[PDB]
Amino acid sequence: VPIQKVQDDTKTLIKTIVTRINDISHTQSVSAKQRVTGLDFIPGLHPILSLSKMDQTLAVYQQVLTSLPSQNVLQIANDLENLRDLLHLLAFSKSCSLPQTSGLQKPESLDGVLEASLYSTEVVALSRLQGSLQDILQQLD
Amino acid sequence: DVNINISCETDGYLTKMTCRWSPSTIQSLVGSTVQLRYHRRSLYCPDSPSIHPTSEPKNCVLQRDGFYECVFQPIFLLSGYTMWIRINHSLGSLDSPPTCVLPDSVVKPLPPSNVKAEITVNTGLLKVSWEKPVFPENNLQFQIRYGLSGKEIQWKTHEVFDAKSKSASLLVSDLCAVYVVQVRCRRLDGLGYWSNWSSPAYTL
Amino acid sequence: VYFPPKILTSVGSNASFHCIYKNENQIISSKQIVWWRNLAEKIPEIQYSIVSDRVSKVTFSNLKATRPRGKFTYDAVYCCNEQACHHRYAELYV
Ligand SMILES: *[C@@H]1O[C@H](CO)[C@@H](O)[C@H](O)[C@H]1NC(C)=O
Ligand SMILES: *[C@@H]1O[C@H](CO)[C@@H](O)[C@H](O)[C@H]1NC(C)=O
Repeated sequence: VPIQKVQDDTKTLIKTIVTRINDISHTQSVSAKQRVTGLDFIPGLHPILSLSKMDQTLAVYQQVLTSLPSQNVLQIANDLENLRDLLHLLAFSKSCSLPQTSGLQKPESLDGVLEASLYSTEVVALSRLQGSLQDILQQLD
Repeated sequence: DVNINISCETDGYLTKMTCRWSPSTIQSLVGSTVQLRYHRRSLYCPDSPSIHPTSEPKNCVLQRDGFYECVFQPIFLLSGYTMWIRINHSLGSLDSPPTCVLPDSVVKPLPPSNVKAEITVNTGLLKVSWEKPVFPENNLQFQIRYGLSGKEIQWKTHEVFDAKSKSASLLVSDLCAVYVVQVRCRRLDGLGYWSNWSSPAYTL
Repeated sequence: VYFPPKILTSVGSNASFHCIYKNENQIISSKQIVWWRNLAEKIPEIQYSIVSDRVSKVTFSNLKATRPRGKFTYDAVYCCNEQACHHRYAELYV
């Protein structure tokens, strides 16, 4: 498939998933000036530049999103998985042959917060994931 | 020979897939159980469709109008589906010629709410405006129809191409009376389907 | 460390909470704490009180029926240090 069609599809995917996060987060409105400890393994506090960082961060986001038991969250997770596959397609498109290595998650704290802090985990994960997606959209061009 | 046309339908929320197909050439097989097989792909529909050796079944229900009905949940925005009709019986097995459908190519939106109109008595063009639905985010083209008010309506048709245009201007014949207008929207490229019409908004 | 973690009361009466914040091996004082609701609204300083050096007390007034938010049917209130909120919270039910 041509690369340009792929890029347009990626951009549309980011825009649609951001919109879903937005209208599902309107009832879960949060303020950025509130930091909650115990979620240091949720990313979003640093800018994202390199491809592998995006891949690993999106994998972590997918993991925490499927760690939550709700249908809409399942849909978000499925869309992020499709986004990750699209990003891998782009990475291979760039004609860089660094061997693919993925994984490396030891999320015991994830289970702890899920059994203790369902609501906070959900809202913080959604907010930081939306911020991350905005950063990727900013740096894609 | 055997042939089954396939039609699919997608709601505007991008959370439901509906597909429908006609049973018009299976009634003549006594004892023929029906069933459906669908195979998913990583990305995109391929060039030449074919039968995937590994598949997944999915039951379908019979409605009153005479069409088999079944759905998929949850759905994938950019994943290809390869599905077909299969018939099993006691003298072998026949497979139908399949058809590939992209989920994003059969999406229709909701009608556009908050349709209004007014007559600019100064100039003479009818002014109407709408708001695009939240989904899909892709650019859309709108078609407009107007007419008089009464039992029977002799409509007139017109369209607006520029997706960014939330306003329109239209040459008219009478202005002291009351007109009727509605709108509908669809994707610019051509994929998907028309989305009904809009609620009747009466002019003043 | 909350007491009580939840409460039940219909529309038409006040509310009462009590929290103590634990951080690592240090317990913060009370004069610095600020309350929070649903991580969306900050409560003006008129609505607090201090019983002793180690507890933050808040008394709400003319509570209104809560609005459902997804599958959830309760509103959460958090006691936080500066801008650092602990994971646990109290449950508000009307
Ligand atoms: C028109 O709208 C109604 C309800 O808004 C819906 O049930 C119907 O399916 C729509 N028409 C088409 C062709 O989808
Ligand atoms: C609630 O607070 C009001 C003043 O804010 C007070 O008058 C009343 O006695 C309190 N208790 C109730 C309403 O049960």
